[PDB]
Amino acid sequence: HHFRFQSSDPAGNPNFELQHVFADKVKELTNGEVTIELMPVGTIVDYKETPDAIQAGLIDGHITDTSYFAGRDPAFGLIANPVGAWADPAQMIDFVENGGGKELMNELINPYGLQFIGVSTPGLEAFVSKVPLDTVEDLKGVKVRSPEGLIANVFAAAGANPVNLPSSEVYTSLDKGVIDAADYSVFSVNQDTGMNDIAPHPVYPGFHSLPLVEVSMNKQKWDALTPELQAKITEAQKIFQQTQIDTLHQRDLEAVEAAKAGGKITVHDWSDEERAKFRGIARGEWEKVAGQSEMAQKVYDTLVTYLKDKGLMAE
Ligand SMILES: [Zn+2]
Ligand SMILES: [Zn+2]
Ligand SMILES: [Zn+2]
Ligand SMILES: [Zn+2]
Ligand SMILES: [Zn+2]
Ligand SMILES: [Zn+2]
Ligand SMILES: [Zn+2]
Ligand SMILES: [Zn+2]
Ligand SMILES: [Zn+2]
Ligand SMILES: [Zn+2]
Repeated sequence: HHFRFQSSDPAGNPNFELQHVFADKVKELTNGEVTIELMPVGTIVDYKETPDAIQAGLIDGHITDTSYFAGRDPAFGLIANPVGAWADPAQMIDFVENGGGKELMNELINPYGLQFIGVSTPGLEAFVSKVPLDTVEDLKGVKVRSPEGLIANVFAAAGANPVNLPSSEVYTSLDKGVIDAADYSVFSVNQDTGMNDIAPHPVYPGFHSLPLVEVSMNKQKWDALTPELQAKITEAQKIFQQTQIDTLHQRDLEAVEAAKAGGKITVHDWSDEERAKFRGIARGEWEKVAGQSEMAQKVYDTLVTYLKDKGLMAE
């Protein structure tokens, strides 16, 4: 079997490169009986149309940002990045693999002719801040660069003042005082960009943005495989997932070490209690999204049940 998968990332991009692990491990684990051809974003079709292309047989799968499909159903946006839910990728991965998330993903994408194989992420983002934030209360009044939608709405619910800016304007806007803090990227990027130098109170691990990248394929083709090959492909995906998370973690740790060694940057790790408080604020916004569709309510119910059960949110 030879299956062509389209990525949401371009050639060159470090996450695209990490995705080679999925293809390589599928070939290794199946001793060649299944091969994956990994294609950069836009090779065969538009990044928002990969589901269509998969069910049609034009490509066989994708590795992509599930938030791209929020237009189909708000549930997609909510499950892809339930702002504030996670303090580490392991939490989200456990939610998917053992807490009902994978079943939700298949309920969402089987109707499009896709089988959800497994989850990955480009990383839990770190927060950029010029002002010292150790509690949720510290967010009140802070001008925070926030993407439109659930991220901005959660920061507003926390009493912050969201500001809408392109990524390329964040650095100068901090310097000029237009913003005091920002959503940007993972710590290693924030650090490399000089963000933490001009805004010397980052929060790491971050507390608000952890995007879900799905690995999914044509469900008819999936269903035609033997159990042992399905298990090997799921295994390959898990290996890719773990290699990606560990690689991201190491790069962040490198950057944090450099930040701390300079003696000026204070890296704040919010307590479990403060993170649980942030979940509670965010939950009010998740619930608004939950009311927008049946599947969004199901995502909300499953997520909140998981968080309460794990002691991550007030019972
Ligand atoms: Zn404080
Ligand atoms: Zn971000
Ligand atoms: Zn670097
Ligand atoms: Zn500097
Ligand atoms: Zn076969
Ligand atoms: Zn690690
Ligand atoms: Zn080091
Ligand atoms: Zn911690
Ligand atoms: Zn506290
Ligand atoms: Zn439990």
